Amino acid sequence: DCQVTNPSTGHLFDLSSLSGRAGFTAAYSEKGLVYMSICGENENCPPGVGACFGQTRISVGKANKRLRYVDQVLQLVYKDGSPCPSKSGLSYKSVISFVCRPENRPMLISLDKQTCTLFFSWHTPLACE
Repeated sequence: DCQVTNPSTGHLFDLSSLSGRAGFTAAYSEKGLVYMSICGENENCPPGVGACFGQTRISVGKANKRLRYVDQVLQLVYKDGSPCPSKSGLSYKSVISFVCRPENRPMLISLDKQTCTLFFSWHTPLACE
């Protein structure tokens, strides 16, 4: 269960092929990484957590299957992560954006320290048309 349709074309986008507890990794810092699963928890993270830092297993967002379609982009937003070290009261959240790739792994493109939001991009043919 990982899909969404284009509101004006009826086209159905299905990312179920990327789902699974095994998940993937995104390069974080020098040699560190972030473990993440699509539309579900990751086996390398705490129960119910969809993305986490590899060194600590600390959560950067609880998994969910709420895939949204926004201006040709497919997006997932994992919220309710662990406490933000850069701002009191906030929790980590992860934004995963799928963009069409005419023709491998997600990329952490930005870490907003003021809102503790990790922005990832994933160019895949699964998001085309």
